[PDB]
Amino acid sequence: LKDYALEKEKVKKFLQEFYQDDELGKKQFKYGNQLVRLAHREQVALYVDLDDVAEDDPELVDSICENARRYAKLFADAVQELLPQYKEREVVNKDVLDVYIEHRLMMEQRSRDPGMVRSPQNQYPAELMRRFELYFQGPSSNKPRVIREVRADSVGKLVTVRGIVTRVSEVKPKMVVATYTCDQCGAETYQPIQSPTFMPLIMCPSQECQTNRSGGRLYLQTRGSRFIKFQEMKMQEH
Amino acid sequence: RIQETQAELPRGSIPRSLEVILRAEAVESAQAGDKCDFTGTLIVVPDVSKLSTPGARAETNSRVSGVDGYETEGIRGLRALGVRDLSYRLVFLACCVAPTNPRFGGQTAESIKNQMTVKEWEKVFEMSQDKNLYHNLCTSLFPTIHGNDEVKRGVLLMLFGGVPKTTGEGTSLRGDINVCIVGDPSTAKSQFLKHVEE
Ligand SMILES: Nc1ncnc2c1ncn2[C@@H]1O[C@H](COP(=O)(O)OP(=O)(O)O)[C@@H](O)[C@H]1O
Ligand SMILES: [Mg+2]
Ligand SMILES: [Zn+2]
Repeated sequence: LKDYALEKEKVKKFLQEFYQDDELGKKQFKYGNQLVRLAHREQVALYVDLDDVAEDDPELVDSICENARRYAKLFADAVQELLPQYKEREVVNKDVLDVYIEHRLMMEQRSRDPGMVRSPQNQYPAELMRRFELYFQGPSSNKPRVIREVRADSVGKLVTVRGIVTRVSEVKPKMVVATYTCDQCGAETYQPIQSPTFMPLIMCPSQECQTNRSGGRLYLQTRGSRFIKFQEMKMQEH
Repeated sequence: RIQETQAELPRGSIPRSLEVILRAEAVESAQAGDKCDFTGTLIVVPDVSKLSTPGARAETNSRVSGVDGYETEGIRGLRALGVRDLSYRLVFLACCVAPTNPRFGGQTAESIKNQMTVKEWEKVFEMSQDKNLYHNLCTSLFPTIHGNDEVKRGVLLMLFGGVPKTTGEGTSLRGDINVCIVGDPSTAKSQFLKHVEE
């Protein structure tokens, strides 16, 4: 039970004012440069070093280890909020998802009405506009566990294991945020995916469709939807 | 269930199989293994196919929507909108069936005679009256095989067969003869078999 706004500010401070001499004794603001590249879309994955975090705030590392998913999301949100102030030039629209993101942001700015309060279900899901991923490099202090010893007491914990890969599937497209388009209103519905499966939506929730009391059926789209490379491997005890 | 004939097969393909539906008066005219021409109409019959991927669906155009507590979503929504998959399979509705290569132009001897045409029966009678019919049939059956006159005669007598009988006690005296050709490699054994098959 802690103030996640304060935790977000702490992680933001770390990311913005952490530095090291990784390059021939040159303070370069490692994570600042990584954020610059992320904003420029020249880098997809960001690996936060919990050793670097503990260099200043060991208790934050302890909190992350005790509850990683929560703090993974906190770090992701901090990076998301930080990208605009590090952006220095225009992205070259690497891919179709970049085109979609720019279109959606442009039209949101167009229909902004900044003062108007928008319903919580009337915004773009955060995962739908990321184009980046954030992972943790486990702390050196944490001794590696054993597949047999990693039990319910470690659920939700950042564990590090070692083993032999006995099997790995091929990279498949796993849907993160399903997208739907309506046949009546021309508004996009979104359905973030957390369960291993999901039920596709039938009716449209758009304000226009609700007002008109139309049928508002909507169709699932693989175009605007968001996917991520997905692999399932099995690691084995040494 | 019928399948593609040997001639129609493309290269490296399994004979495509489809089922034909015989309605009244055509209902026991096709028998397994026969070559038959079916005349009718290709049709589509709906099928509940186990397609893992969603495809074509039929739903009402009425623009209904579920109220709070009865949101037309999920299984309830699908059942309300009457969503039903449209999956079809090609089936043949044959209005008639005939032999592809009829034996007669028209099952006792008299019945076969009547089924024969006048020209066909005249030819059969001529062949029956033809002395040397034995050698004639041997040569006609195997014109492209030299020698092996005894083998040709045996195969001919096999094609004709004997008279099966059942004793008073019920023992079924075999009436058809069996022939086995054993010989050195490349001596037309497979050729005799293929001749008889064809
Ligand atoms: N006596 C024969 N008369 C005509 N053709 C023959 C004769 N002997 C062999 N052949 C030819 O040689 C090939 C071998 O015949 P095949 O049936 O394969 O013999 P086997 O049964 O020993 O394999 C065939 O193509 C056949 O046409
Ligand atoms: Mg052979
Ligand atoms: Zn709509």
